[PDB]
Amino acid sequence: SAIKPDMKIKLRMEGNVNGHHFVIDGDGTGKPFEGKQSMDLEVKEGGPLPFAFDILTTAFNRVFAKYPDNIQDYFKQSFPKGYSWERSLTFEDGGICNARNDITMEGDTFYNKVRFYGTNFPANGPVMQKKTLKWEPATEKMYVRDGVLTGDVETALLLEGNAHYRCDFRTTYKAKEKGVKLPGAHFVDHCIEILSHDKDYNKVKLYEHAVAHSGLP
Repeated sequence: SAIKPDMKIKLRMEGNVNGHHFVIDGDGTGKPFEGKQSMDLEVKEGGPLPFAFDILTTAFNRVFAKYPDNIQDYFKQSFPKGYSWERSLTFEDGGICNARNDITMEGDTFYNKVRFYGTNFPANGPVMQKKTLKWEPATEKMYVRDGVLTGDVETALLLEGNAHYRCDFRTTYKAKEKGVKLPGAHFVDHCIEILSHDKDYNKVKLYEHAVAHSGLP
């Protein structure tokens, strides 16, 4: 395979949430076949961020997912040329985000060109008031809609004061090479955690564990 058991991650995110511009660099490593990745993020411009760092973390690559032999792994078969995704995130108080990633590979390293745009977050809401604690574990439903691999998630962020803040998102995934064969419908379980950070989330260590399954235990 093109994909080694230990891969480096280089990432630049540029974006805008509620008119606040930012640039965030990422350096990390991961184990594509174990579905594990960890990365050091550093805010380069626009810090300290005036919104909950948590809304960005799912934008910071489904190559880092343990796929069983019985499910087509679209993501690992997309290399070395790579793939891109587009995502729309809808929050229960009317917040709406569009994110995309163009993923390429050069030797042992995945390069990530990430864009994140967020709007319509209420000034008094948990995102702009920085009241989020974490994403709850979530299952991504993978299926093909009209020739496009689509991933749906219905999840929530835990807030301070024993409350949840609901988020739905839809991702579309496209291989750069035509004739990478689409998979059957399946699930990917995701856990994402901020392992450490400094005062205003200018430096963040982020971890994700993901596993593909066909539903049954």
